[PDB]
This record gives sequence, C-alpha cells and structure tokens, in this order.
Amino acid sequence: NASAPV
Amino acid sequence: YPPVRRDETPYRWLEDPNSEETKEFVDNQEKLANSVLEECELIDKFKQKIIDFVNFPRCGVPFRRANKYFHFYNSGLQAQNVFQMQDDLEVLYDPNLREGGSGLSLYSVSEDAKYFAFGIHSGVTIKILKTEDRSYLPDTLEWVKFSPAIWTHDNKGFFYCPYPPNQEARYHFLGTDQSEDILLWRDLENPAHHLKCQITDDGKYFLLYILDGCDDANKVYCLDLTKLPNGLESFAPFMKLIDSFDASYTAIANDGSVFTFQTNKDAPRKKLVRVDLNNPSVWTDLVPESKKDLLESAHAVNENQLILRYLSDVKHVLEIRDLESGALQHRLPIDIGSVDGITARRRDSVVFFKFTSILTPGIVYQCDLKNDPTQLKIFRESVVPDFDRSEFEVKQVFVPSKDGTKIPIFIAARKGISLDGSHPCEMHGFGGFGINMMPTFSASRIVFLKHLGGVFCLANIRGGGEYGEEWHKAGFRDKKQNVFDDFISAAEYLISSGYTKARRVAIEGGSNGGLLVAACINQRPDLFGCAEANCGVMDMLRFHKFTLGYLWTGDYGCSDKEEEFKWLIKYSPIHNVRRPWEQPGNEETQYPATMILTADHDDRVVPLHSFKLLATMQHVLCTSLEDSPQKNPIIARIQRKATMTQIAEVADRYGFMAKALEAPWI
Ligand SMILES: [Mg+2]
Repeated sequence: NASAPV
Repeated sequence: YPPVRRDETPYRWLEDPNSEETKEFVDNQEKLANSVLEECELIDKFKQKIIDFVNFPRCGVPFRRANKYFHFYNSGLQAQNVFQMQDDLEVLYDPNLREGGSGLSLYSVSEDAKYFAFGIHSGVTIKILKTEDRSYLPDTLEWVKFSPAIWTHDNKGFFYCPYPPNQEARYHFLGTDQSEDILLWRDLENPAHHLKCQITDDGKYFLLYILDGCDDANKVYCLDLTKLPNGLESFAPFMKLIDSFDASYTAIANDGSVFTFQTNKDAPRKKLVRVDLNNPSVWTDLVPESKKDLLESAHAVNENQLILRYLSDVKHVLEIRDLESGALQHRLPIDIGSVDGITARRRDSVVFFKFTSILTPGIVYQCDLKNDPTQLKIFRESVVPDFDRSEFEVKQVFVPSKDGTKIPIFIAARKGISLDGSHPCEMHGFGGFGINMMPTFSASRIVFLKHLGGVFCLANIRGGGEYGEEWHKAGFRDKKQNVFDDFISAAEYLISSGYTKARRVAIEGGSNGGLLVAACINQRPDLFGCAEANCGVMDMLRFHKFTLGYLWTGDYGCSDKEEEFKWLIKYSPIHNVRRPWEQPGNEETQYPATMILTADHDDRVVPLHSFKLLATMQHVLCTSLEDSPQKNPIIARIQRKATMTQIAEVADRYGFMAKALEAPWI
C-alpha cells in the first residue's frame, strides 16, 4: 500500500 | 570529513545507537552530507519534476465483500492512500488526518462488510470500525507486525499472529480485550519459527503455515472449524498435513477435504497439486510443472476456474483454467511490466488486477469471467501529466555472466538514441530471497529519463526467483558471489554495447540490494560513477545478531559455522574496502561517489550496517592518507524518523547522481 510510486 | 574514532582493541562502538559518540557521529555525517548535497544544484529541479510527475490520481485494485467493493485511492500527492467503499462498481478511513500521515498496513474487511479492521503504526496496532457509520469499536490489539487479520465467516472475530509484549497464532473475538484472545499455537522449542495463516474460501478450515528463515518452504497445519466441540472457545487439534521444511505449500482451493495446493515439491518452477486430507499420502499433479515458466501465483475464481500468473522470461502471462480438470481455457500474455494485486476469491465472478510498467503508471484491468472471459477491460487508468510515452521504449536482452549463465536485463531509454557511450545510466538490482524484480513504474525514473537523458536498466540477477528455485539457490549461501558477478556483467554489457561508459554508470539498491551495491563497488570500482545503497546489509559476519537478521541465515549462511564464514569474509563489504589505485594496472581508478542511505528507526536492517561501512570507507580511502586520491565524496543520507518524505530522499539521491556523473539537465 505505498502512498506514491516515487 | 569529520573525525571517527577507531577502537584498536575498529568501529564496534557504532553498534550502540544511543551513545553520544554515535549520535554525534551521525550529526557530523548529516552535517557533511548537507554540505555535499548543497553542491548538487539539480536537487531542487528534480524534486519539483518528481512532484509534477507523481501528481496523478491512483486507484487500488477493488475487492468485494458481500454487497460492497473496497479500494485505496490517492488524489496524487496525499501523504497516504485513503480507503474507500461503494455499493456497486465514500471515504471509510483517511490516514492523512492522523499525524498528517504512517499509512494503513493492515486492512481487512469482514465477510458481511460491517467491520473494517486495520492497523497503524502507533509510533502496528489494530483497530476496528463499523462500516455503516465509521464509528470505532473499543477493541485494541497490539504487538502485530506483518500478520493480517483473517475473519471467520461467522463475523464474530478473526485470526492474527502477534508477537509477545516467539510468534503466536491467536484468535480475537469482537468485543473483548486482547488478553482474552485464544492462543492457538506457539513453539517455545523453536523460537525462530515464524507464521503465516489463512482461512479457506468456504470458511471451514483455518490454515497455519510455519516457516524457518526467509526460505521458501513451509509446514501446513489444518484446523477444521466445523468439528470444534464449542467453537474456538475450547482452549489445538491441528491436522499436521506437512510437518517439515522440505517444500513450499500454499492452499489455493478446497472441496470439502479435497485441497488444491501450489508447491515447489520436486518442482523448482512450481505447480498445482491435489491431496485429500482424509487420505494424506496421495498427492496428484493437477497442473504440472512447466519446464520453462515459473508458476508465481494462483487464485480460484468464479466458482470453478483458476487464474495462474506465470512469469515467463520475466514477463507475466495469465492463464485461465478449469479448477477440477486443470485444463487450459485461455492464455493472455502481458506486455513488459507487472500484473499483481489479484485479490478476487472463489465466489467472485469479476477479476481485477493491476498492471504497471516503466512507462505505464497504473492500469486496473477487469476480467468479467461470467460475461466476457476473453477480453481485459480497463476499469481505471492513471496518466502521467505532461509525459508522452511514445518517445521512449523498453527492451529486454540477455547477457552472459562470468560463469556463462544468461542474465536477463531490461533497458529503458529514449527512442533512436545513438549507442555512442555518452548517456548517463542507472542500474537497479536485488538478487536474493527468491524475490522477483519486475519493471514497475517510478516517477523519478521518468525524470531521469526525460530531464537527464538517462538510460535505465533493471537486472534480473541470480538470488531472485525469476527462473524458480534453481535461480534462487544458484545465488545464495556459497553461491552469493554469482549475484555480484551477474550485476557486474550487466554493467559490462551496457558499456560494451555503447549505452554508457565506465564512470557514467550509477547503481542503486535496498536491503539485500544494498549489500549488492556495496559488494560490487569493492570488487569493481573502476566500473561505476556513482553508488547508492539504501539500508543495506554491510556486516556479513555479524548481521545475524540484531533484531531479526537471524532469519536471513537461510540465504546468507552464518559466521558461526566455518565453511560459511569463508564464503562471507570474501564479500562482506566492510571487510573488503581497498585502495584500487594500490593495485597494478589500475591506478587512475578510484571509488565512485557514494551515498549510503538509512533511517534512524529501521528496526529491520539496523543502521549500524550503514554506519560501520561509512566509517570504514572514509577511513581507508580518504582520511587514512594525507592527500588521498579519493576525490569522490562518501557520505550518508540519514532519515530522521509518506509521499513527500519519500520524494525528498529520491530527489537527493538523483541530484547527487547527476553531480557524480556530470549529467546535465535538459
Ligand atoms: Mg508454493
């Protein structure tokens, strides 16, 4: 559940 | 460079985080870092481009409970994904309101859709709310780490696997304190055995898997919940189907006592087998091992079918099959990228999954198996603002390692570039624990590609699980060195082929991937212009002692034993720092500009690894001389204690990289 694919 | 004390009786003291000398050692390296990063004038420009390319809406893969569907959503730059629900295909919990975002790590909805159990980092603690009005239940459960919450089909509570305030398997009833939770299993004899668990889709059986180390092998205990005299209130009478660590086993489905299992038993690329609990010694192939492709996962869907996700030369292939016979019904290849997140269950008729790739930010596909089983229809599509993907392309090539073995690597680059050596290059890798490295989407990678003219390479080295258990075993324990060889051979191919040139190549990885990067710079520093190792394992003689690095002896070995110690000493990064100028026919070579990244609160890979390696490198290379040839800086970026946090780190690393490789902005 990563907030953003940085 | 600051002063670091070498205890001759050298840096054992850094293993204590809280002493002054360590905490001042931090501040000095923090102080040194910022001085260095201040010179990287492209940090700000990257940072803003990352933010602009990450700013797009993202939907998670939806899942069904009863009459409701659930998914994560992010409008683009929210600190943490928000959890939502709907009546067909509403905010339910928003973590951006707590500490302005930690995210949800656990999330689990009851079978009737009334309750949402979830977990937060209180500094993992599980809470439960009612979905109707979003009001909290009082129930608070502590001491959870990575265990999910597995709801019984009576909706009266759930299984989870906490540690003590020696992992345990517990059941929590709704509307009780955690101290009343039934103990179902623990083993004081084998404190290191850890647990995973699951309930069958029909609700009859609770499945408990026991594991030793990070190795892909497990036991299988089965508790029939329908034969308990007075349910789980008794205390347990597990049927020990598999009671050893010889193969991996994961249950995909069952019809009464007849179970379908995924296993690697006599099958390094995996397969589906069938066994009757009532006759446990008779196992029968249902979908045999492919001699070509890894069966990565399997999922029963639409009452009588199966979806198999195969990995075939590091691309996914999805197969639809009959559950009873095992017969192939359809096959859908997938473009370079990754599909995953398949959470549909046996009584679901619509299947969703997520596709991402280096040039594709995120598509949620939907395959309605009742109506149109043939075609994937798009449910959600994310779009990177201001980015035209048809100016770029990704391709795969296979490159020989030292020992001859093929190593598949992906290469992302601008279309029609001349292979003239003049392009900056970033190589990522991991190589360990049977982990498959898929070419997924990264916004910062796009900035690198567009605004640095970069070329990116993802190397599927040994240690990973890409060609099955043999691929894994060929890069662990005594064979770990191959992993480093694969990676080095990968750079060599990028050089020889003419994408980039020695010292115009950066390498980056995390955890084991950090080891990877540390090992390779020692052995072949002439190759790299920049190295970035995110909380790696750098002390291979001592790693096992701390927190939970003991469950990696499976893959690394251990200094305790002598045969193993001798594999380890050879590549352990801190014990292999050497002056490459002090070697014949190798004198204009120095170490690449290096950035060791690590938190203060990473109680997975404890930061002493990173610190001790820094200490050593600055010493041997820079301060141990009067006029060291090592001009390239050797610093750490330490994260004091979330999207914007994660962007800052990457912006730094990329700014540093651009300076290190003399890569100009475009
Ligand atoms: Mg398996």
